[PDB]
Amino acid sequence: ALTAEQKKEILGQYGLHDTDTGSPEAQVALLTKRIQDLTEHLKVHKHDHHSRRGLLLLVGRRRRLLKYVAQVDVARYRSLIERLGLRR
Amino acid sequence: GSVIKKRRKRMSKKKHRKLLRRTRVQRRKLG
Amino acid sequence: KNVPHGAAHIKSTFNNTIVSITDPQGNVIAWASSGHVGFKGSRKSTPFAAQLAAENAARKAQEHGVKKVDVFVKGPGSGRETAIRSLQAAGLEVGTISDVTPQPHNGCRPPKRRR
Amino acid sequence: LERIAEHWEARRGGVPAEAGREWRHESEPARRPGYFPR
Amino acid sequence: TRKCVFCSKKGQTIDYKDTALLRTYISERGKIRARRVTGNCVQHQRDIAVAVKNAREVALLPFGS
Amino acid sequence: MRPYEIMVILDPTLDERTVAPSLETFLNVIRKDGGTVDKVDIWGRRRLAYEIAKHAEGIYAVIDVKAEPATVSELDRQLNLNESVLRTKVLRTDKH
RNA sequence: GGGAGACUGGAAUUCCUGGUGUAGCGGUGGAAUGCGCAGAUAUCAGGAGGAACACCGGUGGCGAAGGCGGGUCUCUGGGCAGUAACUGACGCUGAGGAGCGAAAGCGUGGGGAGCGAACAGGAUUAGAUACCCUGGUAGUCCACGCCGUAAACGGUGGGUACUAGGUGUGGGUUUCCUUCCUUGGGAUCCGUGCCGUAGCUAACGCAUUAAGUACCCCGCCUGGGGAGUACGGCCGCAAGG
Repeated sequence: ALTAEQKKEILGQYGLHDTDTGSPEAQVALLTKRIQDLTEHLKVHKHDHHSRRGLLLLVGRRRRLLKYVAQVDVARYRSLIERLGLRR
Repeated sequence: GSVIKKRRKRMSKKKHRKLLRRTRVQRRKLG
Repeated sequence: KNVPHGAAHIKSTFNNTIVSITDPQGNVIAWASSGHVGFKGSRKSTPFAAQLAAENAARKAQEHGVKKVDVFVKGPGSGRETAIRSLQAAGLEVGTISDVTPQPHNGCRPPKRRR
Repeated sequence: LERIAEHWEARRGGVPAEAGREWRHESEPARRPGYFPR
Repeated sequence: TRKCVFCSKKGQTIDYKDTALLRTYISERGKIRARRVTGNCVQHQRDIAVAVKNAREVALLPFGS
Repeated sequence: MRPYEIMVILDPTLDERTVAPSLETFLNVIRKDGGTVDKVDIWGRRRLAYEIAKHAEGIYAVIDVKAEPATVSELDRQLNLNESVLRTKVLRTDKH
C-alpha cells in the first residue's frame, strides 16, 4: 500500500481540513491512488488473481463512498468526480 | 445416507454415458 | 595383489543381499551374492543366505590379503546384522559400522501402492 | 462352490499384508527386545 | 516442559552466520530438531529452521553428514 | 535505500591479500550509483561443509550495504559473472 | 506455506562415459516374462537432464473458496491488536449478472527424469478384457488460452444480539506474584480444538465456532422410478455443461 508520505500529501490535498482523514473525499482519493497502483501492478502480473480480488474490493468500497457523497450533496460529488478524473 | 442411492444414480449415469459414446458420430451427422 | 585394509559394502534388499569387498579407492576385489551360494527365488532373501554370501565374500577377500575391513550397510533390514556377524566370524576384523542408505529429499515419485 | 474355492485367488485378500499396517488373527506378531525401548 | 531460550531477556538473535548457535539445534545426523524436543516458541522455531537452511545454502552446515 | 547483507565465497586459490581491493572495486557500482555505504568484513580460508565447484576450502566475505534494490541486483549479477566468486547470497537486514 | 515474477541449492532416481570386477540380477504368496554373460547387478569417479522439495512439519499458520511450505530478491492482497485523531448510519443481503474455481480433459508451442490410463507380454484362474510382475504411449511439467465440473463436505448461506462452565493451542495488548529468568498468575480482544449445562432433535447428536433463543435478506424441497433424461434453447474446438 501507499507510504506514509504519499498518504500525508493526498490527505493534505483532498482533506476537508488539516486533520480529517475519514471524510469521503479523503477516503475516495486514497482509494483512487491505491487502485491506480494496483492496476499498474496487475498490468505486469496478469495472473495475480488474489491481488485482483483486493482490487475489486477497493473498487466496491469507493463506489459505495461515492454513492453516499452523491446522496448527501450533489455539488461535492461533482467536484470530486471532476477533480479525480472519474466517469461515474 | 446409504450408498445404495448413490449406486442407483451412478449406474444410470454410467449407462447414459455409454449410450452417448456409442452414438457420437450418428448424433454429429444428424445434428 | 595385496590390499591389507579394504571396505565391505553390503546391500540388503527385500529379496536379495549382495556383498562386495572393496579396495578403499572404490575398486571391487571380491564379491558374493545370495544367489551365488546356491539360493534362488524367495529363498535368497533369508538371513541364512545373507550369512552364506557374507562368508563366501569374506573368504574370497581373505586370500587376496585383506585383513581389516569397514562396512557400509544399506537397504531395508533383512540380514544386515547377520551379514556383519558372518563377516566377523569368517576371520575378518571389522573396524567401523556405517549406515549409508540413499534418502531422497522428496524427489521422484514412488510406484503406486500394491493391493 | 464360489464360497468354497480355497485356491490362491480365493484367499489372496485374506492373507495378512504390509508390515505394521493392519492386524489379523494370523498376522505375524511384532518382535520385541528384552529391554524397554526408552 | 522446557524453555524457549530466545524469548528470555537474554535471547540472542538468530542468524545464519553464527554456526555454533545453529549446531546446537540440529541432531547428530544434521537434521533439524523438533520443536517439542527443543522447547522454543513457534516463531523462534521458524527462525531457526530458516537460518539452518540458509547456512546449508552457503556450505556452513553439512547437508546431513 | 534498504540495508542489505551480502555473503560471497571466493575460491581459495587466489591470495587473500588481493581479496580486499578486488571486492572494493566491485562495490564501486553500488558506491557511485546512489550515494550508498558499505562495511566490508573478511573472514576467509574456511573449509566448506560440502564441496563447491571442485573446491573444499573457500574464502568467506561479508558485505553490509545500504542501496537501492536495482543497484544491489546489478552488483549481484556482476559478482556471479566473475569466475573467482564461487557462491553469493543477498539478505535484507530489515524486518524481512 | 496469502499471491505473482525472476534467479538459485542439495539429496535421490534415470541415463551416458571411464576404472575395479565377476556370474548372476530383478520380481513374487510362489514364479515367469525381463535384463546379463557382446561384461549385467555391485562399487568408484566424471557428466546431462527433468521433476519433487526429507528433517523443520502438528489436527499448527494463511486464504472467500479451490488451495498454499527448498532458499533469496522484487512487486502485491488481506487480517489482528492498541490509541481512539477523523467521517458521521456512509450498514446488511442480494434476483438476475460478473469474476475466481481441485483433478481429469481440449488447442498451439516446448520439455519429458520418475510415475503411468491405453497397449504388450508373464502369472493366477473353469474363464481373466482385473487384482500381482516386466515393459510402456498420452498425461503428469512449462508458456498462453479453453472447460467450468467434485464426497467443490463441517453433506451446516450471509449479518447481528443474547444464553453455565472446564481445559488445550495460535496472534496482540495490559495489572499483580516478582525471581521479574518463568505457559508465574490474572484481565482483555481476535482465532482454532476437546469435554460438557440449560435448550433443541425422530434419534444420532449440536451445544457461546449452535443444529439453542430471535430479527433482516437470499438459494432450495414437496413420494420413489422414468430422469438430471428426451425435446427446444444458451455456452463450448470437442468432451460436454
